[PDB]
This record gives sequence, structure tokens and C-alpha cells, in this order.
Amino acid sequence: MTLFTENDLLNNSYKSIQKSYHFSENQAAKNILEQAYKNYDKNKIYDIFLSHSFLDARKILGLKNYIEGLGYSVYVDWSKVSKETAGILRERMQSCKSLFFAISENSDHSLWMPWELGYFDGIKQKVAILPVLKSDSYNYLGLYPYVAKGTQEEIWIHSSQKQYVRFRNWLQQ
Amino acid sequence: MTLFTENDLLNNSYKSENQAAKNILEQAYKNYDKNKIYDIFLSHSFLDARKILGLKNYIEGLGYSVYVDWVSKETAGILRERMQSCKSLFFAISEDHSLWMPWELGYFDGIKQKVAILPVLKSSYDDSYNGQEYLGLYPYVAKEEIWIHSSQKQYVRFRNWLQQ
Repeated sequence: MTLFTENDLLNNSYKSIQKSYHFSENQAAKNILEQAYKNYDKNKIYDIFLSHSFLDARKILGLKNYIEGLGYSVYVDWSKVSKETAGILRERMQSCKSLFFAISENSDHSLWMPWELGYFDGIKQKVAILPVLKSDSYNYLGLYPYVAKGTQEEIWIHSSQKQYVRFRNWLQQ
Repeated sequence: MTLFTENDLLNNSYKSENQAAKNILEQAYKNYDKNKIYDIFLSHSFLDARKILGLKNYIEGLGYSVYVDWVSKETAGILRERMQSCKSLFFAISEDHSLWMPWELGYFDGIKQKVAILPVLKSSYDDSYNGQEYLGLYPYVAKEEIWIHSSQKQYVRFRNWLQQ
């Protein structure tokens, strides 16, 4: 098994956005993710609430595309700490079965990160950290298990490199 | 109605050296009742052991149970375990913030949905607290009865707040 690459996510972005210019490629992916925010369905039951540290909007998109092409629902968390946006996060985290917080080597933490990781642990108890390496063992980012990749690929939840289980079986526990 | 002043805590501490307050709070931690439903989980940042025990005695003096807090997977299991025994979480902070504070507020928000902030100012003459970032995310505590404030003019008794 292996972990996600910044190469993997950026190439997956070009499955839905153009490969012209960094400025345009950026502006494009932000429109898809804003659209997904406006298209959140209160009556849907999403598999993964996808939260992230600061990442390229292209890389967020390519991560959303990668997980959906694997057969899972993804709501992408899309700026300060308000009573108002705390309410939106509650309603939309309750709409999800699990939470992945993605981190890159350039950004391990975020302003909202520990509150969401704490809140979703309280309501659904299924929280996993998503490591995004630049190039199966990853050691608050050590408080929860981590996500890895496995004729078709699958998502694996790791208490360690030794202890893995299918995401489908990890939700059922 | 006023906010808790640091002198108020140091006063109620005299009833019971910070190393002396540590041993009392350590005994209070060591003597944790599994079958008891505490009223308040007291979480605290930037308050010495003396000012903590003073806050504990003041709350218990008004008649409310208090279990006082005291980075690893093992400890987060104790936090979850002890937090589940309380009805509400009071977070006490003095006039930088702890790395654990947003997590605890959020977790207790998920399991019991009753989180309040307890500012410890050096002097308070009003029932008003405008806190920023996470300290403005939940209602705050003011003080005899403990009152919970969604806003300055929006106040409700602590016993009402629990049943509500």
C-alpha cells in the first residue's frame, strides 16, 4: 500500500479542468468546489466529509475526483471562526458518515482543524487523517488513523502500518 | 452581575502555595467517581493551580458538581471518558491559547452540546464579554447564581441552561 502524492491529485484535477494556465486552472477548480458547496444536499448521506489544510484548489479537486471514482460520496469543506459558520459545519458534518482531514507537508494544521476533528469524533467517532506526500507508514495528526491506497483500488484505514481495514468495514465498526 | 476576577479565585482559594493546590486537585482527579454525573467539566488554560481550585470551590459552593481537567491517543481516551460524565463544560481562560482548547470545546459540543466560556479577568464591573475566535463561539459564564450569556442582555440561569 501507498499514500497519496501531490502528483496524483494534480493529475486527477486534469480529468475535469483544463491544463492551460496556472491562474486559469486555479480559477476553474475554485468554481467546481464553490458549486459543490452550493449543491450540498441536506437529504443526502455523504460517505466522507472532506476537510483540508491549505492546499491547491486543483489538488483538492483531484482528491475529490479520486475518491468518487473509487465509489465513495465526498462533501468537500469549502473564513474566520463564527457562530454562523460553526452551525453550517455541524449541519453538514452530521450529513456525513466519516471525516477525512487532508494535510500536505507544507501545511499540517489549520484554524478550524482541531475543532472539527473534535466535533466529528463526538458525533460520529469516525475521523481519519489523510497524508499527502510530495513523493504505507505515516507516523493532532497522530491522534487518529490514516488513509492509504490499496483488480480495483480501495481505501484502507491504518491504526499502524500493520493494522489496516477496509473503509467500508471501518464505517461499520 | 460581573465576570470572575482573578482576585475572586485567589480569595476562595484561601479556604482550602500552588503545590498545595496541586495535591488537592490531584486528589480530586485521583478520586474520580465513575457512577457520578458531574455538573461541570472544568477545562482551564493559563490559570495556576491556586486560581483553579478557587474556581472549583466557588462553583461547588453554589451547589454544582465539578470535575477538573488535569498529545497522545491514550490521554484523549481519558478526556473522552471523563467528559462523558459531565453535563456541561466550562472553559476558564485568563486575559495565546492552548493547543487542546478547540478540540475539547468541539468534542463536548458533539457529545452533550453544552459548552460555556469562563473568562478570568483582572477586574470586572459588567456582565459583558466579547471574546474573539473560539472564545466568542459559545456562551460565557457570569456571576449568588451562575448565569449563562448568549449575549450580554441574553442571560439565563445555569440550572435552566442544563434542562434546556
